[PDB]
Amino acid sequence: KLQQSGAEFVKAGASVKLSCKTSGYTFNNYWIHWVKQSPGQGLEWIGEIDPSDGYSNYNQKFKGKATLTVDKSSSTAYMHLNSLTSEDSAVYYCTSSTSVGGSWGQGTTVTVSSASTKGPSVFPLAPSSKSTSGGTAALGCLVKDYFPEPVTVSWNSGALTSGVHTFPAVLQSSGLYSLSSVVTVPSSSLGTQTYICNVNHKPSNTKVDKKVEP
Amino acid sequence: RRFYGPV
Amino acid sequence: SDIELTQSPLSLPVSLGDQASISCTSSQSLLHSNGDTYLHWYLQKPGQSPKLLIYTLSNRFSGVPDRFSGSGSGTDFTLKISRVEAADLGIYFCSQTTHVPYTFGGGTKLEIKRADAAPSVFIFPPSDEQLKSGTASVVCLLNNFYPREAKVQWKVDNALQSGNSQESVTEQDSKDSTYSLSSTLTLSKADYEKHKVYACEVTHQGLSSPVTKSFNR
Repeated sequence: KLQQSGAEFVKAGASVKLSCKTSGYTFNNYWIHWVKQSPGQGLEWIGEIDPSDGYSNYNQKFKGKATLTVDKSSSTAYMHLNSLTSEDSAVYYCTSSTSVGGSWGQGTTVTVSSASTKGPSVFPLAPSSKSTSGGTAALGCLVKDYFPEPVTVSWNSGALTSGVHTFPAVLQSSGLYSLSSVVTVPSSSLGTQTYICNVNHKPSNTKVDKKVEP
Repeated sequence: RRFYGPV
Repeated sequence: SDIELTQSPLSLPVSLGDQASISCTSSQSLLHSNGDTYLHWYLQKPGQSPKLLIYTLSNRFSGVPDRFSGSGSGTDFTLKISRVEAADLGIYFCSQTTHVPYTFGGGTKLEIKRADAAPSVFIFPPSDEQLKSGTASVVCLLNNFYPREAKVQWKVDNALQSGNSQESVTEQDSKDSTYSLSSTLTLSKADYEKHKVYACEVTHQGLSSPVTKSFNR
């Protein structure tokens, strides 16, 4: 029974306090740890605090960046990050452990960016003789130059449109994400259906529907 | 004044 | 001089129902003076947090089955998984808490092994629509193959390309246990229009020689 505060989207130079609500039993018995997961640096231990007496130790690296506190009254654990930078953009876990284990929180995402939201430009990847594999045509939509994550692509025609491959986003040197979403369909279907990729980018209020015609 | 065990 | 924990291999394909074993090598001794060795193993499933399997070398976290077994000493450590099930798939991390600061290994992905399958390769010219908008992206698709390792190269008028393409790979497929991959060649419209031949060349284990899909504009 752990409960972590909501996603944070912050400017560089900011401070944010992340929180972690536990039980009254947890707080009394378990130690509390904080852990960082980032694509650059993987999994990292930030530090620990014994809620019983507030005593705390830190990863040398995170001294100055992070401060750990507890509030008995509410059985809530706090981690203050200050002087935030893009390298601090990560998922932060709160954990309760003992000598025989325990559990980890669901984790708060922190995103450290002031850059502008940008809706995707959506382009068809049309079916042709060069996207055909004896019976089936491949087609898709290129979902290019958006920020931030995520997008959602979905296809029409129900059952036969699964076997969808929506690719992981790739970050471009421009700082905009881009991806493709492709599908394989019976070549016969292209005469009796017009395939449409429905692209939603929540951050920028974008909904696009692109027909992918031969 | 260590914690002992798994994170 | 923090304790570095090196895992091998990176990704481990196994048949479901077989044994798996994963190595974690510590840059220093993790044997504490109290006699415990504080080397732990977690599993992280996609879109979830890490869950403890094995702690202080070889103890099972409560509810962890014994088909998960931890051993080692000194600087070499192993996680053996005995009857690999589907819900065992994901990323396994080792971690030491013997010395402050506590550290984590880079992770090992436990994957599904299966027979080779060659990719179907398709190429996609840029849409006229994108061209109007100034850029020209060409998409090359490698669909449903195994294993994951694949070389994709671009040639424009027989000139091998460098620095203008990005690849992305799907996670292993539910149904057939294959991968798919996109390579995207990004050019300016003006660049795109100066050349006629665009070719995606693919090298993969499951093919006897490389396949080149191409179009002329």
